[PDB]
Amino acid sequence: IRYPKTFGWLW
Amino acid sequence: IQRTPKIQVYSRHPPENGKPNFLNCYVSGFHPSDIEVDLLKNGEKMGKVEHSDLSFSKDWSFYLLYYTEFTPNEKDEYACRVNHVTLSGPRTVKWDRDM
Amino acid sequence: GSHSMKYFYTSVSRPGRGEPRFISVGYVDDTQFVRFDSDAESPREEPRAPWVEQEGPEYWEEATRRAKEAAQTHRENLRTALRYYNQSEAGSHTIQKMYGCDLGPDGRLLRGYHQSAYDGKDYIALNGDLRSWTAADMAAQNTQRKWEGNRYAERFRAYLEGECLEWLRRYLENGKETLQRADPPKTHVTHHPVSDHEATLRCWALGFYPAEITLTWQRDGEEQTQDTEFVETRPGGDGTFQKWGAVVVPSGEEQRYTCHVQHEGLPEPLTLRWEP
Repeated sequence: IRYPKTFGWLW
Repeated sequence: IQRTPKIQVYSRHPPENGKPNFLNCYVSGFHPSDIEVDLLKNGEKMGKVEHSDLSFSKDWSFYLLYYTEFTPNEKDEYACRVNHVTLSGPRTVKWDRDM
Repeated sequence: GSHSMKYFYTSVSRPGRGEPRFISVGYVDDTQFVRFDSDAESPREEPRAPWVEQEGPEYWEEATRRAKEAAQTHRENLRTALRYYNQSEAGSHTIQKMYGCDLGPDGRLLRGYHQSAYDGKDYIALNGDLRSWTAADMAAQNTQRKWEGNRYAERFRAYLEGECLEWLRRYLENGKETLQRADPPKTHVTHHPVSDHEATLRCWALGFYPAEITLTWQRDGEEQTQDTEFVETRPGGDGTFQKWGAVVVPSGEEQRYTCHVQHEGLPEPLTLRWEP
């Protein structure tokens, strides 16, 4: 399903 | 950057006079996403025009599908009007039942 | 045989109008099945396919949660991007992101997708090895550094081999009727006289699925690229696709041209000729 954000992918 | 949209006005099924059908306007390869699309019948905006959800291609160019229900004939003209930042004025593409 | 599940995120900052516009869509192959619009009267994950409609409240709540999470993430990424490219908050900008997984015939991870662009140009993408990153410019190298620092590729990878594949499989099993379908295109040739010496032959392929298809024209058995027009594959608005190819032919040579259509829904490739 969608990607579950655990820590994040901040630029 | 900014890209000029492609306008494809066409029917879902082969046009038949008196037979119900679906008028479609497929606008693609444009950027940014901000864009206005209107389905016109005889120069006047149509009554019920909805559109698909915004999406993009592999080159990041967006594409949208504005559709409505219409019954093809030989007295009325149908067209697709599009306003975009890359367009100097609204572009209008008449529906040709040959395309 | 092989199937694919992809997600598309689009964030657009709008100065003076408040929070940025967040539009995301979910695809199984060429079939959209979910949507999330921040400008919806009730922002939440919604079904765009009959086969996903059977999912319980949990699916929609969790999906909405992840969607909004991504929304916030991109929301910070916009400002961070403003810092990177030394840009103003009075200008509109866009962050796009597509990511998916490819299920193979053996039921194993065939290919992975995770690429993001800023303002229409490549920003950063995940490599084939699903372990390293590729940045397009200097500003994206910062993001790459951070992601390398926090082992993000590992998490997204665990996602690719985990929930992604399993839920893709589940979807395929739920909507086999339309997802595992391979409808052949209804094709035909039409004639449209340009003048008294020229006429355009148009090859129509309608209501086919999936979208991938090949249309070519041949004069006496030789492919024609001159004076040929192929329109982009378009949606029928009902879950099918359309596409036609036209050739400008001098009157009297119509019977020397043939249309050629390659599609998955066809046992053998099609060879058409104008049938008045």
